[PDB]
Amino acid sequence: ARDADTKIWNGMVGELVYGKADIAIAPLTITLVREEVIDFSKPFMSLGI
Amino acid sequence: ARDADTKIWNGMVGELVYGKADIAIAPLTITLVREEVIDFSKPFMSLGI
Amino acid sequence: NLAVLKLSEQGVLDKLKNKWWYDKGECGAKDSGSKEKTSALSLSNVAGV
Ligand SMILES: NS(=O)(=O)c1cc2c(cc1Cl)N[C@H]([C@H]1C[C@H]3C=C[C@@H]1C3)NS2(=O)=O
Ligand SMILES: NS(=O)(=O)c1cc2c(cc1Cl)N[C@H]([C@H]1C[C@H]3C=C[C@@H]1C3)NS2(=O)=O
Repeated sequence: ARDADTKIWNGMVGELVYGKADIAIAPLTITLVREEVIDFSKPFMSLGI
Repeated sequence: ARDADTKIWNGMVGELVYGKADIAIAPLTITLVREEVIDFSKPFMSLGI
Repeated sequence: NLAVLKLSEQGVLDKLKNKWWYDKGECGAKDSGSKEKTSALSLSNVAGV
């Protein structure tokens, strides 16, 4: 997730935001706050809380 | 769908390909061959046959 | 974007999901939920009588 007041995305987000990692095939959830910094394909498996 | 042997999209997808429409809020199923001519958003409702 | 739709079209996602969730039915109720035992009456059943 992002940091408060500095927007530092850690974790698997910042690996793609900050140019570290090239692609991420992983259980990652399409949100609203993630489309602004990275892009997602069409979803391949559905779920819920 | 496309016509046999001519690749002429009738129906609503042809209305987006041939410049006659602008957007299609509709019960429209994301297939493969519809991706190569017109863009889709993320899915909003899931179903099956 | 064009690749994940091929796997959705050809059921490869279904095959992988079956392999990694349903072929490894291990614990209890999934396997033994459709079997039958006859009876043997013990005293814990009939006590209030
Ligand atoms: N039954 S499931 O959760 O494993 C599952 C879920 C999905 C699959 C395929 C499977 Cl097998 N592909 C769909 C895609 C197909 C087309 C329609 C939406 C997307 C495009 N997304 S999905 O709805 O996320
Ligand atoms: N239960 S359903 O089919 O009506 C349905 C199906 C979908 C919904 C919302 C609903 Cl209510 N939104 C999802 C999107 C929302 C976010 C999370 C995945 C995608 C992004 N697409 S979806 O999986 O197509």
